[PDB]
Amino acid sequence: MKTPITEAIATADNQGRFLSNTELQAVNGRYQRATASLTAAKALTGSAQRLITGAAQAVYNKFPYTTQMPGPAYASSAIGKAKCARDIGYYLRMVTYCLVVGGTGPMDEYLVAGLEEINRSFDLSPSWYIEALQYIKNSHGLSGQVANEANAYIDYAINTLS
Amino acid sequence: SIPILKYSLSTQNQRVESFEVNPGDEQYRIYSTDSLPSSSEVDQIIWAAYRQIFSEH
Amino acid sequence: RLGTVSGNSSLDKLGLDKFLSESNRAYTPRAQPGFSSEYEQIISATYKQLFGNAYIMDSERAEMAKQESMFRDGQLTLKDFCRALAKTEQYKKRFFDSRPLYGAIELNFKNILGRTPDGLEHYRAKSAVYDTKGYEAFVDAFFDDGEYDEVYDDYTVPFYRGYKTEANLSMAAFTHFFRMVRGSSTSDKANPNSMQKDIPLNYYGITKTPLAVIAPGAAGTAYTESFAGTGSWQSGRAGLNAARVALGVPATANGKSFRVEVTGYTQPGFGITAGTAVGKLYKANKLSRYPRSNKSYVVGFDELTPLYQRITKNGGTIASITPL
Amino acid sequence: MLDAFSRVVVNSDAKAAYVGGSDLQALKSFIADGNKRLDAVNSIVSNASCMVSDAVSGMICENPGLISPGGNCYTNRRMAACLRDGEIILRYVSYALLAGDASVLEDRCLNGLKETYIALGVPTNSSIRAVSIMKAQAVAFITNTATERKMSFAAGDCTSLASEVASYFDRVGAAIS
Amino acid sequence: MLDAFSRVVVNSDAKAAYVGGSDLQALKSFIADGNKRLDAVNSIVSNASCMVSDAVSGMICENPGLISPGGNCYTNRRMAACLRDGEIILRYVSYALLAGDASVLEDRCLNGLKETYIALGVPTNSSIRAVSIMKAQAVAFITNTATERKMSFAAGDCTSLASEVASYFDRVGAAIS
Amino acid sequence: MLDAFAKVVAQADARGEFLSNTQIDALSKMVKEGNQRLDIVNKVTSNASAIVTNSARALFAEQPQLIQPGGNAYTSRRMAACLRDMEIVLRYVSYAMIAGDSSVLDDRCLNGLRETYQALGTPGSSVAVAIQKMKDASVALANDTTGTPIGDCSSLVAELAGYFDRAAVSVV
Amino acid sequence: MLDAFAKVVAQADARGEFLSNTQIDALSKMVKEGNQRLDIVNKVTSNASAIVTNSARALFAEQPQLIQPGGNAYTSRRMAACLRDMEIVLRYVSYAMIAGDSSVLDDRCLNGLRETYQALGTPGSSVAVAIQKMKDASVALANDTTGTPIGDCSSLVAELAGYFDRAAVSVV
Amino acid sequence: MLDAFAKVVAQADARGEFLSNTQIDALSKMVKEGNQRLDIVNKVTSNASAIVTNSARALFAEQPQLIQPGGNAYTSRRMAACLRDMEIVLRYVSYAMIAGDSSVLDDRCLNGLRETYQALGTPGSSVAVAIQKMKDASVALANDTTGTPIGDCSSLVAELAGYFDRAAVSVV
Ligand SMILES: *CC[C@H]1/C(=C/c2[nH]c(/C=C3N=C(/C=C4\NC(=O)C(CC)=C4C)C(C)=C\3CCC(=O)O)c(CCC(=O)O)c2C)NC(=O)[C@@H]1C
Ligand SMILES: *CC[C@H]1/C(=C/c2[nH]c(/C=C3N=C(/C=C4\NC(=O)C(CC)=C4C)C(C)=C\3CCC(=O)O)c(CCC(=O)O)c2C)NC(=O)[C@@H]1C
Ligand SMILES: *CC[C@H]1/C(=C/c2[nH]c(/C=C3N=C(/C=C4\NC(=O)C(CC)=C4C)C(C)=C\3CCC(=O)O)c(CCC(=O)O)c2C)NC(=O)[C@@H]1C
Ligand SMILES: *C[C@@H](*)[C@H]1/C(=C/c2[nH]c(/C=C3N=C(/C=C4\NC(=O)C(CC)=C4C)C(C)=C\3CCC(=O)O)c(CCC(=O)O)c2C)NC(=O)[C@@H]1C
Ligand SMILES: *[C@@H](C)[C@H]1/C(=C/C2=NC(=C\c3[nH]c(C[C@H]4NC(=O)C(C=C)=C4C)c(C)c3CCC(=O)O)/C(CCC(=O)O)=C2C)NC(=O)[C@@H]1C
Ligand SMILES: *[C@@H](C)[C@H]1/C(=C/C2=NC(=C\c3[nH]c(C[C@H]4NC(=O)C(C=C)=C4C)c(C)c3CCC(=O)O)/C(CCC(=O)O)=C2C)NC(=O)[C@@H]1C
Ligand SMILES: *[C@@H](C)[C@H]1/C(=C/C2=NC(=C\c3[nH]c(C[C@H]4NC(=O)C(C=C)=C4C)c(C)c3CCC(=O)O)/C(CCC(=O)O)=C2C)NC(=O)[C@@H]1C
Ligand SMILES: *[C@H](C)[C@H]1/C(=C/C2=NC(=C\c3[nH]c(C[C@H]4NC(=O)C(C=C)=C4C)c(C)c3CCC(=O)O)/C(CCC(=O)O)=C2C)NC(=O)[C@@H]1C
Ligand SMILES: *[C@H](C)[C@H]1/C(=C/C2=NC(=C\c3[nH]c(C[C@H]4NC(=O)C(C=C)=C4C)c(C)c3CCC(=O)O)/C(CCC(=O)O)=C2C)NC(=O)[C@@H]1C
Ligand SMILES: *[C@H](C)[C@H]1/C(=C/c2[nH]c(/C=C3N=C(/C=C4\NC(=O)C(CC)=C4C)C(C)=C\3CCC(=O)O)c(CCC(=O)O)c2C)NC(=O)[C@@H]1C
Ligand SMILES: C=CC1=C(C)[C@@H](Cc2[nH]c(/C=C3N=C(/C=C4\NC(=O)[C@H](C)[C@H]4CC)C(C)=C\3CCC(=O)O)c(CCC(=O)O)c2C)NC1=O
Ligand SMILES: C=CC1=C(C)[C@@H](Cc2[nH]c(/C=C3N=C(/C=C4\NC(=O)[C@H](C)[C@H]4CC)C(C)=C\3CCC(=O)O)c(CCC(=O)O)c2C)NC1=O
Ligand SMILES: C=CC1=C(C)[C@@H](Cc2[nH]c(/C=C3N=C(/C=C4\NC(=O)[C@H](C)[C@H]4CC)C(C)=C\3CCC(=O)O)c(CCC(=O)O)c2C)NC1=O
Ligand SMILES: C=CC1=C(C)[C@@H](Cc2[nH]c(/C=C3N=C(/C=C4\NC(=O)[C@H](C)[C@H]4CC)C(C)=C\3CCC(=O)O)c(CCC(=O)O)c2C)NC1=O
Repeated sequence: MKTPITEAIATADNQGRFLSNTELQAVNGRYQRATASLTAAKALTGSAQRLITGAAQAVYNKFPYTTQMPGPAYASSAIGKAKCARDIGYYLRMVTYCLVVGGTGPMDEYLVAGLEEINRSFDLSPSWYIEALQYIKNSHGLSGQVANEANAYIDYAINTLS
Repeated sequence: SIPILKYSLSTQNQRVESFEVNPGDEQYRIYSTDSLPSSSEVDQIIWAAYRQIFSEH
Repeated sequence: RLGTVSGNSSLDKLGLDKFLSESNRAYTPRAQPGFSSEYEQIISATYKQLFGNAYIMDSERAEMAKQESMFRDGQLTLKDFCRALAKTEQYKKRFFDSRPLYGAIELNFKNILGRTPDGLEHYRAKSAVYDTKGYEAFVDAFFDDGEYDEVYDDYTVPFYRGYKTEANLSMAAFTHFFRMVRGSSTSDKANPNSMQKDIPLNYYGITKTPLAVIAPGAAGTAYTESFAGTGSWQSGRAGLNAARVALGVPATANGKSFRVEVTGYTQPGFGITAGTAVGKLYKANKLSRYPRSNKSYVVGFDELTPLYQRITKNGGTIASITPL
Repeated sequence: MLDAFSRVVVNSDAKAAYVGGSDLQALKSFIADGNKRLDAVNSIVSNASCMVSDAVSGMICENPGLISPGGNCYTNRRMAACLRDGEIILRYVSYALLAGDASVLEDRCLNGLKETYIALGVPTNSSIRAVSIMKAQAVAFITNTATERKMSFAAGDCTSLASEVASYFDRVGAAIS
Repeated sequence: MLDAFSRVVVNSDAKAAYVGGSDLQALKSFIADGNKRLDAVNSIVSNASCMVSDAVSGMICENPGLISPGGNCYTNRRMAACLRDGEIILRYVSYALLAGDASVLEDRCLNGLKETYIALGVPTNSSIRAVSIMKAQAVAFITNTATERKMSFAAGDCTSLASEVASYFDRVGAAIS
Repeated sequence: MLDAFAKVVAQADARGEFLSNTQIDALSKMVKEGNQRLDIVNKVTSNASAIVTNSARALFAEQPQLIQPGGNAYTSRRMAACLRDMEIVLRYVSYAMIAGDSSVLDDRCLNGLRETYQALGTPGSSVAVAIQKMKDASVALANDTTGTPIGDCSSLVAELAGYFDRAAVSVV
Repeated sequence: MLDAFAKVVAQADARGEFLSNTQIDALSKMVKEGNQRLDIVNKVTSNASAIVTNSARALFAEQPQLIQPGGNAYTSRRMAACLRDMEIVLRYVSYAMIAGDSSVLDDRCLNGLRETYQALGTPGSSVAVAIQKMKDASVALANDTTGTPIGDCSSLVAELAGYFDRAAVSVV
Repeated sequence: MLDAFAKVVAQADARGEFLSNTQIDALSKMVKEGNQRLDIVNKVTSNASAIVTNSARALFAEQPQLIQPGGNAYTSRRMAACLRDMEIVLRYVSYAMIAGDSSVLDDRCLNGLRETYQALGTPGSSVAVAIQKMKDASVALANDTTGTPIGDCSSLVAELAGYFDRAAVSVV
C-alpha cells in the first residue's frame, strides 16, 4: 500500500535517516489536500446507487450486444446483469479508498494486480469498464478541487485498463 | 582442471568508497526481503527483478 | 555428550537419563511415623517433578505446609497429593495466571500427565470445563480420566511418557516433547521457547506440524525462529521463515531438497581474512548483513556443499538439517 | 480419520447440496464389492507374523552393517524394536483400507515419523528397503500367488484392490523419504 | 551412565575387544591411587558449602552492580537462587571425580544449560567469574595449600587429580563460554 | 507496512462496504491534529542523538556491568553496536509516530528481535530500561512549549509512550 | 523424474539385479499403446483453457462464499492465484499421463500441497471438488471418436482417472 | 577463529587484567614444540593421497557393506563423496595441528556433521572407522625423524591423535 506517508517512510528507511524537513512536507501536503479529498469520498459514497446503476445502463446503451448475446460472459440475463452491477460497485469502491489514503495504494493491491488474468479467462472486455468509468467521471456532479481529486483516481483506473 | 584466465582489473567507481553517510537523492532503492514486505510490496520487488535482469521491455 | 549409536543408546544422551533411571513409587499404604528422611525425599522429588524443576524454596514450602501432611495419612499420592499441590497459590503463580488459557493447558499436560496434547480436540475437552465449571474442576478434569487411571496405579509418581509407542499420542507429539524438555536443567521459565509470560506451542501444537528435534546442549542450540504467517488473506508478511514444503521446479532440479537451521551470525566473520573491516563497519542504512539472525534456508541436494561452506566460513552454527 | 462414506459428505457440504443420485452410484457398487475387500484383509492380518519376519531378516542380509558392533540394530533392544517398529505400520494400513482413506494413516503415524528418525539416528534408505520388502510380500497374499502358503479365497480378479495396498506402501516409504 | 570403569567398554565395543590385560592397566592404575581420589572427596564433601560461601561474594566484590537496580542478584529471591545455582554445579563436579569420566556434567547439566542462562539473562561472564573463583577454591583442599585450613592427609603428588577437577571445570565453560 | 488511514481502509475492503460517515470524521479529526504530530517528531529528530547519548550515559552510570572488562557491551566493537540499537528504535518509533500505527514498527524492527538477542547472549532487561530511559526524554521535549503556540497535545504523547512501551516489552 | 522404464532400472538397480525376461514383454506391451497415449495428452492440452475456466465457473456457482467479499478467492490478486493453481494440477496430471507413473505429480506438486493450504487457510476440501469437475471434463473429453479411429482405450482412461483422484485425496 | 596464542589473551580480556608473568613463559613450551610442530606438518601434508588411499583400501575389506548392491557408496560420485569427506577430517585436523586448538576445526567442519550424516542416511558407525583407519596410519607416519634431529616429541603425538578422537566422538 503506497500512501504519501508510507512512501516518505520508505525513502527515510533507505538512507537510515531520521524524518527530516524533506519528509515533513511530503506528509504536510497530504494534510492540505485531505480536506478536499475526504469530502469527495463522502460524496461518492452517498451517491453510489445513482452512479453504479446509471453507469451500468450507459454501458448497455453504447454496447447493446452485451444485453443480446447468449452465453455466460454477457449481460443478457438476470444474473448477468447482477454481476455487472457488482463489478462497477467494486470499481467505484476502490476510488473512494484512494481518496482516504491519498494515493493509488488500495486499487494497486486489491484491483489492478492480477486483473488481466481474469479479463482474458472469463471473456470480459476492458472497454466495457472504460464506458462505466467515463460515466462516473462526468456524472458525479462535484465541482472545484473536490472534483479534481475524484477525477485523478478515476482515470488512473482508465489507464490500467487501457 | 583449467582455472580461469588471470585477467587484470582497472580503475572504476565501485572499488573505492563514497564517504556518503546519509545519501541524499540518487540512491538506487534497496528492495529486499528482510524488511518484511506486504503482498503489494513483494510486487514492487518482482518488478525490480524483471527490470534489472530483463530490460523494461 | 553426543551419540546415537555411541554405546548402543539413543536417548540417554538426548536428555532423559534420570527420567528413565528412577520410577519413584512409594511402598507403604500409610507413611510410618518416626523417620523423616524417607518420605521427605518423595516430596522434594514431586516438588521438582510436578512443578517442572522449578525452585520451590522453604519460604513457600512452609506456606504449603498442610497439604503434604494429609497425604501421610488420608490422601493418596498422584491422585490426591499432587492434586492438592495443583490447587495451591504456588501452582497458580507459575502455570495459570501469568499466561493464557491454552498455555496453562499445554503446560499442565507436561506437569500432570507427562505428554503434549495434539491438535485442538484435546484442547477442546479440557477448555470446555474452565468456561463452564471453574478452576477446581478444570484441574480435576485430568485426574479422573482414562489418561490418568491407567498409566499410573495410585502409589507411583507421574513421570514423563511422551516418547514411547505405548503412549499412543501421535508422531508429532514426539517432536513437541523436546521443545518442552531441554535436559534436566530447565523449567517453565528457564525455557527460551516460552518463559512464564508466554505460551509454548501456539501454531505447532494446534496444527500438528512436526519440527526439527534438536538434541539439547549441542553446538548452536540457541536457535528458534519467530512466527509470521504469509499470504494476503491473513494480511501477513514475507521473509521471516523458510518454507516447510519445498515444492516446484526447484524441488527436483537440484535433487532432493533440505531445510537447514542456522543458529546465528555476527559482523566479525563475513570476510575471508579473519577480522573486521576497519571503517564505518556498516552500510548507510545501519543494518547488519544478516539483519536478524536465527534464519533458515531451503536448498536442494546439489547445493548442500557450497551452502555448508557459506554458513561455516561466516560464523553461523547449524542446529539441524531436515529433508522436505 | 476419514471414511470414504464420510468423503462424499464433506464433498456435499461446502457445495451445500443434498445427496443426489449422481455421486451415490460410486458407493452402492462399493457395497457389493465390500465382501471381496472383506475377503482380502483377513489374510493380511493372519499372515502378519511372516510379513514382519521377512520385513527385518530380509533387509539385514542386503545391508548387514547394522548388526555390526556400532550399527543401528546392534543391541538386543534395537533388535527388539525393529521387530516391533514394523508390526505397527501394517496394522495401521489394515485400518486404512476398510475406510478406504489414507488420512487415518497420515494423522496417526505419517505426520512426523520422519522428523523423529534423524534424531533417533536411523537411516531412511534402510527403512524404505524394509518398507518395500513388505510391499511385494503384501500383494502376493491378496491375489493368492504366494509360494509357500496358499490360502482360501473365491475366484476373481482383485487387481484394482492389489494396486491400492501398493498405493499405500509407497506413501509409507515416501513419508520416511 | 559413563564412568572410567565403563568408559573403555563403550570404547572397546567399537572394536568388539575381549579385554586382555594390556588396556586394563590404566584401570589397574585407576584402582591404584583411587584412594587419593577418595581422600580428596572427603576433603570436598565435608568442606562443600564454604566453597559457595565466597563464590558469589567473591563475584560481587569485583562485579558490584548485580545487587544494584537492574542487577541479577538484587532481591533475596534473586540471590538465593544463585547460591543454589552454584551449589548444584559443584555437587555435579564431584560426582565426576569418584566416577572417573566427564559423564555427569554433560548428560545432565550441559545437555541444555546454554539455552537456560540466556532464557533468564544470566550473565555468562559473571557465571564463569565465580566458577573461575570456584576453580582455585576447589583445588586447595586437594593440594592442602590453604591459608586457613589443613586436612589430615598422606603426603604424595595428587597433581594428576588436582588439575582433573580443573579438567572438569574447563568443560563447564564449554557451552556458557 | 500500513498507515492509520490504510488500516481502516483494509478493514472496510474485507467487509466489502464503503466507509461510514462516522469513519470519515474520525479521520477528519486525525488530519486537523496533523500539525501537532508534525511538531512532535520535529522535537525528537532535532535532538536525535542528544536523546541517545544522554540515555546511554544515564544507563551506563546506573548499570555498571555493561562497561566492565568481560562485559556484554564492554568493547568498542560492542559499543557502537549498542548505540546502533539505541538509535534505530528511536528512528523506527518516529516512523510509527508519523504513520499513526505500529505495523511499520514490529515488522521492520521487532519481529524476533528478542530471538536475536537470545542468540547473542545479550541481557535484554537493560535494553528495555534504555527504551524507558529514552521514553521520558522523548515526552519531555514533546511537552516543551518553546517556539510553538500553546494547546492540548495530551493523547498524542500517550500514543508516543505506547510505541516505546510496545518496543520495550518484546525485547526481553 | 521417473517414467515406467526408469522404474525397473532403479527397481533392480538397488540389487544390481539385471533385467529379467519376464518383465519386458509387459513393457513391450506398453509400446503397442504408445500411440494411444499421445493423442490422449493432445486431447487434454488442446482444451487446456476450456477445462479450467469451465470448472472454476461451476465452482463459484455452487460455492458463492469464495467470491463474496472477505472470501478466500475474493480479490483480483487471489482470483488469478486461484486460476493459476487450477491449471497447475492440469499440467502435472498430464505429465503423469505421458510418463506411466505418478512420481512427477506427487513429488513436484502434491508433496505438501494440503499443508501449503492449511498455512494459507484455503479450503482444502473445495479444491478437490474443482479437480473432480476437471476429471469429468477430461475423461468425457478423451472418449470422443472424432480425430482418431475408434479404439478401445478403456484401459488407458482408468489411468487418467487414477491421477485425478490422486489429487482429489492429496488436498483434503 | 581463535588460536593457541589467542585463548590466553581471551582469558586476559574476559578476565580483564594485564599479563601475568606466568602466562608468558607458558608460551616458551609452545616454541619448545614450535620447530617440532613444523616438521610434523611435513609428515601429513606430503602424504595427503597416501593416507586416504591406504585407509579406504582397508575399510571396505572387513566391512563389505559399502560395495554391496544397495550399499551406501555405490555410484562413483558417492564413492568420490567418500574421498572428499575422508580428507577434510584430516585436513581440518591439519588445520588444528598448526593452530594448537580445535576452534577452527569446530567452526568450519565439525559442528553440523552428526545430523548431516543422519539426514542423508550415511552411517555414523562407518564414518568413525574412516577416522580410525587414518588414526593409526598417521601415528606411524609422524613418529619418524627422517630429516630432522632426534629428541623428545612425545607430546605432539598425543595432540594430532588428540584431535582424531575428538573428531571420533563428535560424529557418533
Ligand atoms: C589532492 C588530490 C587531487 C584530487 C583528487 C580527487 N580524486 C577524485 C576522484 C576519484 N579518484 C579515483 C581513483 C581511484 N579510485 C580507486 O578506487 C582506485 C584504486 C583502484 C583509484 C586509483 C576515482 C574512481 C574517483 C571518483 C570517485 C570518488 O569520488 O572516489 C576526486 C573527487 C572528484 C569529485 O568532485 O567528487 C578528487 C577531488 N583532485 C584535486 O583537485 C587534487 C589535485
Ligand atoms: C545498548 C544496547 C544493548 C545491546 C546491544 C547490542 N546489540 C548487538 C548486536 C546485534 N543486534 C542485532 C539486531 C538488529 N540489528 C539490526 O540492525 C536490526 C534492524 C534490522 C535488528 C533488529 C543484530 C543482527 C546484531 C549483530 C550485528 C550487529 O553488530 O549489528 C551488540 C553486539 C553483540 C556482538 O556480539 O557483536 C550489542 C552490544 N547490548 C547491551 O548490552 C545493551 C543492553
Ligand atoms: C566414504 C566416507 C563415508 C561417507 C561419505 C559421504 N558423504 C556424503 C555427503 C556429504 N558430506 C557432506 C559434509 C561436508 N561437505 C563439505 O563440503 C564439508 C566441509 C565444508 C563437510 C563437513 C555434505 C554437505 C554432503 C552432501 C553433499 C555432498 O555429496 O558432498 C555422501 C553422499 C550421500 C548420498 O547418499 O549421496 C557419502 C556417501 N558415507 C559413508 O557411508 C562412508 C562411511
Ligand atoms: C480455485 C483457487 C483456490 C485457491 C487458490 C489460492 N492459492 C493461493 C496461493 C498459493 N498456492 C500455492 C501452491 C502452488 N504454487 C505453485 O507455484 C505451485 C506449483 C509449483 C503450487 C502447487 C502457493 C505456493 C501459494 C502462495 C503464493 C501465491 O501463489 O500467491 C491463494 C492466495 C494468493 C495470495 O496471494 O495470498 C489462493 C486464493 N484458494 C481458494 O480458495 C480456491 C479454492
Ligand atoms: C511368511 C514366511 C509368509 C511369506 C512371505 C513372503 N515372502 C516373499 C518373498 C521374500 N521373502 C524374503 C525373505 C527371505 N529370503 C531371503 O533372501 C532373505 C535374506 C535376505 C530372507 C529373510 C525376501 C527377501 C523376499 C523377496 C522380497 C523382496 O526383497 O523384494 C513372498 C513373495 C513370493 C511368493 O510367495 O510369491 C511372500 C508371500 N510367504 C508365505 O506364504 C508365508 C505365509
Ligand atoms: C570458607 C572460608 C572455606 C574456604 C574457601 C576457599 N576460598 C578460596 C579462595 C578464594 N576466595 C575468594 C573470594 C574472596 N576473595 C576476595 O577478594 C573477596 C571479596 C572481594 C572474597 C569473598 C577468591 C577470589 C579466591 C581465589 C580464587 C581464584 O584464585 O580465582 C580457597 C582457595 C585458597 C584459599 O584462599 O584458602 C578456599 C579453600 N576456605 C576454607 O578452608 C573454608 C572451609
Ligand atoms: C503539542 C504537541 C505541542 C503544540 C502543538 C501545536 N502546534 C500547533 C500549530 C502549528 N504548528 C506548526 C509547525 C508544524 N506544522 C507543520 O506543518 C510543520 C512542518 C512542515 C511543523 C513543524 C505550524 C506551522 C502551526 C500553525 C498552523 C498549523 O496548525 O499547521 C497548534 C495549534 C495552535 C492552537 O492550538 O491554536 C498546536 C496545539 N503546541 C504546544 O504547546 C505543544 C508543545
Ligand atoms: C549464580 C551463581 C549465578 C546466577 C544464578 C541464577 N540461576 C537462576 C535460575 C535457575 N537456574 C537453574 C539451573 C540449576 N537447576 C538445576 O536443576 C540444574 C542442573 C541439575 C541447574 C544448573 C534453574 C532450573 C533455574 C530456574 C529455577 C526457578 O527459578 O524456578 C537465576 C534466576 C532466579 C530468578 O529468576 O529469580 C539466577 C539469578 N546468575 C548470576 O548472575 C550468578 C552469576
Ligand atoms: C526396523 C524396520 C527399522 C527401525 C526400527 C527402530 N525403531 C526404533 C525406535 C522407535 N520407533 C518409534 C516409532 C514407533 N512408535 C509407533 O507408534 C510406531 C508406528 C506408528 C513406530 C514405528 C519410537 C517412538 C521409538 C523410540 C522408542 C523409545 O524411545 O522408547 C529403534 C531404536 C530403539 C532405541 O533407540 O532404543 C529401532 C532400531 N530402525 C531401523 O534402523 C530400521 C530401518
Ligand atoms: C459489467 C459492466 C459487464 C459484465 C460483467 C460480468 N463480470 C462477470 C464476472 C467476474 N468479474 C470479475 C471481476 C473482479 N473481481 C474482483 O474481485 C475485482 C476487483 C475488486 C474485479 C474487477 C470476476 C472474478 C468474475 C467471475 C466471478 C463472478 O461470477 O463474479 C460476469 C460473469 C461471467 C461468468 O462467466 O459467469 C459478467 C456477466 N459483463 C457484461 O456483460 C457487462 C457489460
Ligand atoms: C466371516 C468372515 C467373512 C469373510 C472371509 C468374507 C467372506 C466372503 N467372500 C466373498 C466373495 C469373494 N471374494 C473374492 C476375493 C478374492 N477372490 C480372488 O480370486 C482373490 C484371490 C480374492 C481377492 C481379490 C471374490 C472374487 C468373491 C466373489 C464375488 C463376491 O460375491 O463378492 C463373499 C460373498 C460371496 C459368498 O457368500 O461367498 C463372502 C461372504 N465375508 C465375511 O463375512
Ligand atoms: C570411607 C573412607 C575412606 C577413605 C577416604 C580412604 C582413606 C585413605 N586415604 C589413603 C591414602 C592417601 N591419600 C593421599 C593423598 C594426599 N596426601 C597429601 O598430602 C596430598 C595433599 C594428598 C594428595 C592429593 C596419599 C598420598 C595416600 C597414600 C597412597 C594411597 O593412596 O594409598 C589411604 C591409604 C593409606 C593406608 O594404606 O592406610 C586410605 C586407606 N579409605 C577409607 O576407608
Ligand atoms: C504427436 C501426437 C500423436 C498422437 C496423439 C498419436 C495419434 C495417433 N493415433 C493413431 C491411432 C489410434 N488412436 C486411437 C486412440 C483413441 N481412440 C479412442 O477411442 C480414444 C479416445 C483414443 C485414445 C486416447 C485408436 C483406437 C487408434 C487405432 C488403433 C491403432 O492404433 O492401431 C494414429 C495412426 C497410427 C496408428 O494407428 O498408431 C496416430 C498418428 N500419434 C501421434 O504421433
Ligand atoms: C622452518 C621450518 C621448520 C621445519 C620444517 C622443522 C624442521 C626442523 N626440526 C628441527 C628440530 C627438531 N625436530 C625434531 C623432530 C623430530 N624428532 C623426533 O624424534 C620426531 C620423530 C620428529 C618429529 C616428526 C626434534 C626433537 C628437534 C629438536 C632436536 C633436539 O631435540 O635436540 C630443526 C632444527 C632447528 C630447531 O631445533 O628448531 C628443523 C629445521 N622445524 C622448523 O622450524
